[PDB]
Amino acid sequence: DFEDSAHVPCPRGHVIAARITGTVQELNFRSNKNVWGYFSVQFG
Amino acid sequence: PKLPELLLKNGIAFMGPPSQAMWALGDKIASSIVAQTAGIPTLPWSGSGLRVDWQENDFSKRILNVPQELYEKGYVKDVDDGLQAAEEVGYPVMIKASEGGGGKGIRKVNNADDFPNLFRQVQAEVPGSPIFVMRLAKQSRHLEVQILADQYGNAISLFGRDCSVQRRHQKIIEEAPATIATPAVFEHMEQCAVKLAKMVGYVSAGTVEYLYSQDGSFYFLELNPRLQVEHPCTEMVADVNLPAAQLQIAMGIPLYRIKDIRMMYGVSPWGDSPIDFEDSAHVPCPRGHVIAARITGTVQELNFRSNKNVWGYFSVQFGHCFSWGENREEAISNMVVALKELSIRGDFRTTVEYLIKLLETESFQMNRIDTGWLDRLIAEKVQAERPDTMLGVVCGALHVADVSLRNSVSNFLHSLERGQVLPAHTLLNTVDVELIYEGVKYVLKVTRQSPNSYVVIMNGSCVEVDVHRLSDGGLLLSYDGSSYTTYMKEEVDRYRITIGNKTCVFEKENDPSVMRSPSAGKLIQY
Amino acid sequence: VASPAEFVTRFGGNKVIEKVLIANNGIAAVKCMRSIRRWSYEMFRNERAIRFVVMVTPEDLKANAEYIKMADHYVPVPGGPNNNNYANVELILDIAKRIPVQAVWAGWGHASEN
Amino acid sequence: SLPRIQSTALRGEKLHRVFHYVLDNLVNVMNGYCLPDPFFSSKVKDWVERLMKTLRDPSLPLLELQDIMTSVSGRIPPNVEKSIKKEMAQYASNITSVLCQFPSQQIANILDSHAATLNRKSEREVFFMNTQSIVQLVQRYRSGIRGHMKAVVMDLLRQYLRVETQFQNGHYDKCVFALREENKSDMNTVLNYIFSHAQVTKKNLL
Repeated sequence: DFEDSAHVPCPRGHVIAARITGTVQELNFRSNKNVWGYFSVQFG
Repeated sequence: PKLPELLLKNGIAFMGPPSQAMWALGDKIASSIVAQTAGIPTLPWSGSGLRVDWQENDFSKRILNVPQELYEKGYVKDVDDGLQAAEEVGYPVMIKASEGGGGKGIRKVNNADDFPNLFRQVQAEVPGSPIFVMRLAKQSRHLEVQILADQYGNAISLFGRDCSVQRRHQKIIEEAPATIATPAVFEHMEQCAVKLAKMVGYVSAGTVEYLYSQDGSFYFLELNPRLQVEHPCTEMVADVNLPAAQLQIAMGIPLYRIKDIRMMYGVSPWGDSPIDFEDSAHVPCPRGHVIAARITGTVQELNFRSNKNVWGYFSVQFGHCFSWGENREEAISNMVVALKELSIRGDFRTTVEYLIKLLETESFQMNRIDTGWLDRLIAEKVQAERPDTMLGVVCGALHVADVSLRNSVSNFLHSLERGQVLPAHTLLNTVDVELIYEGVKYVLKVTRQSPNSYVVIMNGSCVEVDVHRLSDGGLLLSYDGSSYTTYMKEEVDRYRITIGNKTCVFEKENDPSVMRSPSAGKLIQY
Repeated sequence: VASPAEFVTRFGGNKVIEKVLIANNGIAAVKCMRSIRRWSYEMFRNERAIRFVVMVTPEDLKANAEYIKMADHYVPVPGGPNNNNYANVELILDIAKRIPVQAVWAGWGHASEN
Repeated sequence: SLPRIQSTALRGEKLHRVFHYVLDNLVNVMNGYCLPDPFFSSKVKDWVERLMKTLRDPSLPLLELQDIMTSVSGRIPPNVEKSIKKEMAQYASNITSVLCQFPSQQIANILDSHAATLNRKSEREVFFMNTQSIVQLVQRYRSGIRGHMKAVVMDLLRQYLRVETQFQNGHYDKCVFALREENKSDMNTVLNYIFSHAQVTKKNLL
């Protein structure tokens, strides 16, 4: 019953997403293991 | 240990323990003697009776007033004293030269009858050196405890690492949370580790290693008085910038003033209140599970798009990958995905195939491994995860084909632009492949069928394929079933084929019996 | 568990889906592949249980787009603007019908609103 | 010792794709990429039976104006779409008649008619470049279904003809030197040429 369990889910931390503009290189960032990203050829 | 001596004499800080503790703890014999001096948290049999007077709550040191008669007893003056010691510890034992370095002067002894020749041999290997005897331990688990100490006597433990997975005594695979050990036993081991460290005055980061058995008996093996390569494991589970903390220790910053630790103990990010680590021993709890794996541009930190919470690196030599999960199963799954994509890279493919396999073994799945597990996993040359044979021969044959074709074409178009009226024949579609697998060769022909289509001819058969040629030296093929991906590395006398995540290698050999001329013309003489 | 069909039966589903056509490209298709292969290994310990067919233009082929090589199967399609390939609903249907496949994932854009 | 099962993706069922596929393969036959043996030298003949049947088969115009009119759902003036779609529909009704002709000329007149009334001032040959495939389609399609059986093979004929006429005039070497000077700047056409008459006997029989 999602109404009775409306309060159960809570976000885990915070996330920031940023649009960036081989040929498609998914670019992993070493600054954080909990941070990752990608770029395609156009945007990522 | 001379390093901290020289920088300290010159007023230059060192991101590590000071000189006295580094020498008194870095020498293996002396460190084993200190361990014996403390409350001996189950030291091996050979060092049961060995001990020293009380090193107490203030500064402690080596003193050799008493540990010289006892010490020379560890340095068993003759075969008779060795045989009696061997009887006390109980067979099997190890005769080890105390001045032996890099594995010289070590012999395994199963019985008193075997003992004498190995004893004379160890003497001959390191003549003049005293010799000691130590217990060849039983099959156990190799575990590590992470330690951190300041300049005022506050030193704490965080958690451990499981390093049972070893190859030729080298730690190959690590895991952070050693859930196998009992929480109470781990707490006792941590307190013992803290006692020994505080007793000697450690003032940096350190790792205390213990040997644990399924029985529930454990024995201390050694202390690494320095940082290890796998410490980032702790950084990822603790949310602690470890080198910055090490620097702060070198700056005299108290433990209670590190933000990360404050949060760890659920206190104010900016308060200055001193923390009783004993009273707050229970506050920290591990977050999930971590698996670390030792792997063998020039240094590519390796992590892709297939999985979050998993990362890794490779340097040129070795690297490490770390996979986090909410629990063991989730972390293994994530690890698998990382190894299949990373496995597609080249020089470390077959070895890593056996690694993926080992990771998939039921013993591993059940956490039913030990230090000798692996030792029995090798001598098992278990080749598997291996492509379809005939696909192998195929992508081979047409790899050689394509390359030769590129050469013949590039030579024709270079040369023809450059002005030679060449004879027609060389323009051939006609490919003759001779490829020796396990004594057998597969002899095939390949005829170019269309700028994008190749036809493979097996022993009087006809299969028609197309490829749509790639850019940087790869060839993928598509059928009813699906599309596959191949890369080709060539050697002098081996043919080194990659079919997706799979590698296979073939030899060409006709030399030792046939004399092949490499050029045409007349035979003048013999 | 032995198979996707068994998953459907054991868990009370009603449609056996073994093959999905991604009617998109780029990150949508790639993210879908990575996520699905992780789930497929988790459920059946075989990442290739659901094969994926992609449409490949000469431009994409010359660019050597990694999703092409990541994909399990490719079909060369006519080049140019997305309106002649990605948006030809009838052509897409024809391919789905021709293999045949059991599902389509479109992701976002190019034909997301027809 | 091989799986013939996955070697099935040779035919299709769409005659439109049978056309493009088989045609590209054959122009590749006569580009020089011929096959060294009888198997092959038989198989393509069969392929041409598949051709002949599909070459008489009046489903070509339907499958190609289907496929283009599927690819131009947008950019569309609905007057012209409902006109074309009605009257294709009764080409469809009148197919399999002894007295069936293409509605091509009718389409040319209507399309030329609202080209006559000029969606103007911005988009004259915008519209032309949206309805391009059709004016060349109708241009193959004026002389009928054997408009095609004439035209295509006639082209192939001049392909063979041109290549092998430059090929033989003097003797092989000098002729290749005449090739050097006919196209002094580039030789890729020359290499494809050399390749083609290299597998002449396959070409020649065929």
